[PDB]
Amino acid sequence: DRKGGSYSQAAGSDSAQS
Amino acid sequence: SASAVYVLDLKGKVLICRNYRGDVDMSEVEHFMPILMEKEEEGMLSPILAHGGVRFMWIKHNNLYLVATSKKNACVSLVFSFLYKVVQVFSEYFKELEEESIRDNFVIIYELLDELMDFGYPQTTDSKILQEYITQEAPRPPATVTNAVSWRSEGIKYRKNEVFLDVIEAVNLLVSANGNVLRSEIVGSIKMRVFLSGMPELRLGLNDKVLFDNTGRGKSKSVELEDVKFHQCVRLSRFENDRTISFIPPDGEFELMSYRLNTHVKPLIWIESVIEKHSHSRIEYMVKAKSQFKRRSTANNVEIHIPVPNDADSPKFKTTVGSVKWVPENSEIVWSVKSFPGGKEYLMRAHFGLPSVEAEDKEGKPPISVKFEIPYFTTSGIQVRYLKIIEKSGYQALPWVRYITQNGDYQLRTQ
Amino acid sequence: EIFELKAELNSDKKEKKKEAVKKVIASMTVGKDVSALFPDVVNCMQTDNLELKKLVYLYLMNYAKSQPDMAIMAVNTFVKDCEDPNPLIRALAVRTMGCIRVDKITEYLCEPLRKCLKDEDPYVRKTAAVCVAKLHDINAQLVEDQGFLDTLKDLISDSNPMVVANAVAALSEIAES
Amino acid sequence: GNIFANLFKGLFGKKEMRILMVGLDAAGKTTILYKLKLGEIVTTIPTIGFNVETVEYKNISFTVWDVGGQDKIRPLWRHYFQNTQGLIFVVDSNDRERVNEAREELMRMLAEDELRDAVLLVFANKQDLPNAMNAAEITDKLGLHSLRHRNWYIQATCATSGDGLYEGLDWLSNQLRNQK
Ligand SMILES: Nc1nc2c(ncn2[C@@H]2O[C@H](COP(=O)(O)OP(=O)(O)OP(=O)(O)O)[C@@H](O)[C@H]2O)c(=O)[nH]1
Ligand SMILES: [Mg+2]
Repeated sequence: DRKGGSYSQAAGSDSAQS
Repeated sequence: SASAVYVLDLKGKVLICRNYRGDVDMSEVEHFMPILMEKEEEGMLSPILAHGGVRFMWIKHNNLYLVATSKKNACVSLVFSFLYKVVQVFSEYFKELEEESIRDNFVIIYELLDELMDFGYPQTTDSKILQEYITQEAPRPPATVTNAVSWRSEGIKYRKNEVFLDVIEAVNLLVSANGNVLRSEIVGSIKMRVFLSGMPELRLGLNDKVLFDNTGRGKSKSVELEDVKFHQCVRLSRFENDRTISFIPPDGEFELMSYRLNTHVKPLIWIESVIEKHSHSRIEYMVKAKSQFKRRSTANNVEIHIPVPNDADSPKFKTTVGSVKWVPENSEIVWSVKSFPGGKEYLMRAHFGLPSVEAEDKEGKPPISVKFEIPYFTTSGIQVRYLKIIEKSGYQALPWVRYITQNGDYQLRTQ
Repeated sequence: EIFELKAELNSDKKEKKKEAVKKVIASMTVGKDVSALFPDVVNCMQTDNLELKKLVYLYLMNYAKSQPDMAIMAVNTFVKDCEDPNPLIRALAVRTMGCIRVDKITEYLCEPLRKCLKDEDPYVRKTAAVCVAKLHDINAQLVEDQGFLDTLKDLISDSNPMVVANAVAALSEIAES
Repeated sequence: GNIFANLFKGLFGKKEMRILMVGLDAAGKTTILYKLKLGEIVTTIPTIGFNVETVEYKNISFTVWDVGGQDKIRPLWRHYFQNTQGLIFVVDSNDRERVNEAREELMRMLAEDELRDAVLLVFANKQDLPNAMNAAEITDKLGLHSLRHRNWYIQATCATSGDGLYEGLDWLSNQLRNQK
């Protein structure tokens, strides 16, 4: 863990915008 | 249009100088120190000095003044940018900013200064490029600088493609002594530590209010940043055309975007201070802090600095939660809290004596500021949509990012 | 001290020459008038080491105005270095040529400036533009005689966009002056 | 003290020696140096400064410092005379007008107390045209036989051909090296 907010996985783009 | 840029010391001795144009004699640096002393003593001291017809702009560094003498009316903003770039390059190459490293890496320092700018025109500004061409422990110049893509060095190979993002939030609240907050601005910071193989072209996507309105999805929580500044690698053409954040990420940690917009929400911490100071008899510190943030968020390492009297002594603290320590150097009491859960209410009651002899002159009323930092909290509600990582070879990236909320200019005017 | 430094500089040991150069730079950086040793360092100038060449060029630039008469023994070295295959060496030589405030020194460097005007390296092109701008600032009549205005104008209409920007800045400075 | 390391170094060759390049401008100094070091006649511009090079022959690295014959470079030979073990003079047998100037310069240079341990090394340059003198007429005109306490040898070398360089190098090695 790490203070200041744990790292989270990020997507590649908005899948709902086509 | 600075004639020459030099690095000085606190005693007036120049740590290092590098002439670029030669239109100003090197002996003018000696008169800079007396001029600075006179200006400080007379209140006329300014970063842009002027020795007759030659201006010696100086910037206060960690240990020395970065004096950049100039002769004509050159670009002052350009000179400041060059000085900032030089400071950043020195910080990257040298981990310490003091006289110890100035006299320890002079052999490489001279080469770096020569390569940085010539004839008053800066030429090299990439710290990685400078390290790939100038080292303290030479080959031909890299082709990345000659090529257009100077923010992503080609040929980088990594075992894994991991990017460490950081959603840094700065909450600045200017609360007047009357209880009304005047300056309430929140500045975002999208800094990513990209460490992958090659030079992937980042395709940034977030829940922006402008982007949602353009795409017709302007109905959810979209962050409308008043000021958004792209990084060096960010392509401004795509952003101007359709807000397309397409750019080559740098090799390492860099700030791609930095949101900056006003805040119209209630403060995360509501602090009520009481000054029950007797007339040279005793002092009362009725400090009450209310956490206006969500209860699910905890403020780690909360340090609410309450300025105590300059001549106050023998203080007694009557608080409920959080350690209170009076720092003689700081001349104030800091309400240190390890973890501050949202909605927490801390009450403090200070009591200390005062000297019998009255003070000769007043000391002013510095504002009270807190050092709260609660991560994993997105007050602005801006959610990143996706990060378009595109590679010609083709690889599966696993980027990571963390949202950190801290207290910036959260200063409350004293009563 | 001075005699020992001169003896070390007059030796055939590369490590000793490097140590003497470092000591001279430290004395020069510390505030020691090392201009009297410039003629001694003139002989120990043509060196294969890139670090030594940079230090020698810096000393010559800092000892050029002090000893303009003694600076006449560096034209051959500059001419030889102007054809160095390494782009960094060529850029350093171009920077040193324009940094020498010698009235009779820039006259012999006109041919190297013309040769380096068409440098293919964008860094080389930027260095050539900077040297041309420095020569024009030092001698506007010399720059006009050399006819670098035509080359400078066509520089913006070339590749190496950073080199194009450097040439544009040089042309603006020439027109500004 | 022990000299075992010195003997081991000298068993396979340790002596290097030194050499200097003197003569009038356009007298084959640069071309002669290029032929000695590389082996080809490479065109060179005027010797504004100086040319420094090292030649390894017979296990001896004889460094050569080319010196121009220009008016502004003629008085600069005094600086190059320091830390120099050998000296080579380049004459122009086809330049009758410049012959007197070269002789005067050689007499002035040889009249220096510092330049006393260096043996005479005169090369008959421009030995490709009929106007070039022989190895005795040039020496007689320059008065090489009047140099008391000077070991000078007359050698004629053609810049285009390069003949005589090996003989001159062998003579210089014999004069300098007094070993087997
Ligand atoms: N082609 C040719 N040139 C010769 C010959 N002998 C002497 N030279 C001269 O040697 C010169 C070579 O020029 P450089 O390489 O610069 O050497 P240098 O004679 O010392 O001239 P500087 O460097 O200017 O002092 C030519 O200009 C010729 O005039 C010869 O036999 N053939
Ligand atoms: Mg020559």
